[PDB]
Amino acid sequence: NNELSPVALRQMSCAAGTTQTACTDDNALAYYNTTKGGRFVLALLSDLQDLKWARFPKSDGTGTIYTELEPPCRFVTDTPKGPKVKYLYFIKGLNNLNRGMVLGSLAATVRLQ
Amino acid sequence: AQSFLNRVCGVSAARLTPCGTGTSTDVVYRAFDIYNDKVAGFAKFLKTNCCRFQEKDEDDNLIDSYFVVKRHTFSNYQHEETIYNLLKDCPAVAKHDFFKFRIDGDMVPHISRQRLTKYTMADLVYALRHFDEGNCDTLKEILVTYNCCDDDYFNKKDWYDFVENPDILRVYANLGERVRQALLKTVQFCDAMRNAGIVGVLTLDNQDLNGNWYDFGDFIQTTPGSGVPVVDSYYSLLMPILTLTRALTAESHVDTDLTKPYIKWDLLKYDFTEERLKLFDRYFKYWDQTYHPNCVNCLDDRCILHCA
Amino acid sequence: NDALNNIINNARDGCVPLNIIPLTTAAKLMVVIPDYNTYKNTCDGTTFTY
Ligand SMILES: Nc1nc2c(ncn2[C@@H]2O[C@H](COP(=O)(O)OP(=O)(O)NP(=O)(O)O)[C@@H](O)[C@H]2O)c(=O)[nH]1
Ligand SMILES: [Zn+2]
Repeated sequence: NNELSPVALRQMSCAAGTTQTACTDDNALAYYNTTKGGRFVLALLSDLQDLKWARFPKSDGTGTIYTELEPPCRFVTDTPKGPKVKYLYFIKGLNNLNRGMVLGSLAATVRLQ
Repeated sequence: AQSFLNRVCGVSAARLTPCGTGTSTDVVYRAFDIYNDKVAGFAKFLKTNCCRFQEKDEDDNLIDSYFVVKRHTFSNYQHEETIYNLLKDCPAVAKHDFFKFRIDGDMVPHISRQRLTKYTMADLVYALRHFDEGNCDTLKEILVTYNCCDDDYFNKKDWYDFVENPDILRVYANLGERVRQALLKTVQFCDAMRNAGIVGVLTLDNQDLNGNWYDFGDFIQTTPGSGVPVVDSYYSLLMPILTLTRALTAESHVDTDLTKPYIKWDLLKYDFTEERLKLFDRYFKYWDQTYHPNCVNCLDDRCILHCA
Repeated sequence: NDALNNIINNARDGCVPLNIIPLTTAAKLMVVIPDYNTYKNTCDGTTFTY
């Protein structure tokens, strides 16, 4: 028995955009896990087609962490929204285990087709 | 009873003979790579829930081919059936058979895996990484089953020593082609998993010594073309065995064929960078860390170790 | 010599491995033989190939 993710993870929102200063506000679904030394955000998700630069305020309030994305993958899900068409976005450089955990929790709890 | 054996044999017509008493299981001590919410490690546990039947060749001789049929609840049955139906066209996947039988006033589902090997890759890795000359029966049996040596070779005691009797390296290097074929089949399986949309972790105890894969019990589904195989502990635990057995020897022959002459290189050639990238692409396609053939381009000393 | 110039002008940058310089340009060879069977397998007769 070797499993993908016993004990799941959490998520709250963040901002995103197309280019460097295109960030307006909440446009994403950015998954994360809380490391003691700052929480690492894992997986973004978009109703928009082509985003390439998201941004997160610092734990100190001085700087801001930028996150540029790789090309998306499309999928549609079901919920009282009916057809729920989106594009998953993994922060570029995310390795295979992190994508595995994200997809695991997502497809396990969130409806998919 | 005996209708059980006839149902297990199926359309294969294989002349099976029991390895246990009746329709009861068979307990063995085997090596597993385990990680869940309670325990973790690479250790020898007690495998219980399986009935095994050994296939008989003609002339009534027993061959190294087994039918392993185990017993399931009604949910894992459907889960494995769905995943297998998605993955049944790969040549690196073992043959499965799902049915229902009557043991008592009950109908119980069974899953049969056809034509497996007595040992797995985890058994070989554990045997060679936890060597103890006071008890090494698994290693002896693996060595004599695949024609690396004969049974009396173990009478020239000090036979395991590397300094005394340096001839054991020639005996160990007879497993290299088996290991190389296993690597190729793993790459094939990963490609199929990605194209079908399956996400799972690959362990050494779900591959036999022929190279075939089974046990799709912890796998999940996504959209096709977006699957993810996780292969971080497989390759890493298997790494020390690739140089002991000299698995890549066939790469020095004309068309990767051991029955052909050696490649004759130009003497004035020293670079060999594209060859290194081709080898990495052929055997380690889904290892997802950057590889630098020249360590002038590495980022720190951890990367230097990784690439060297 | 003229062989060294040849094998250096056959390189694509002027760099060659050092271990091949004696192998292709040296004019004299020395062989050290431990016993008779090795002599019979390597330096037999008046001329040999290597
Ligand atoms: N290859 C092989 N394995 C056997 C045989 N008999 C017992 N086994 C054991 O059965 C294991 C595979 O059974 P299975 O339970 O389906 O896989 P698993 O690795 O235990 N994972 P899980 O417990 O989640 O199903 C092998 O790893 C090995 O330890 C046999 O004849 N051949
Ligand atoms: Zn490097």
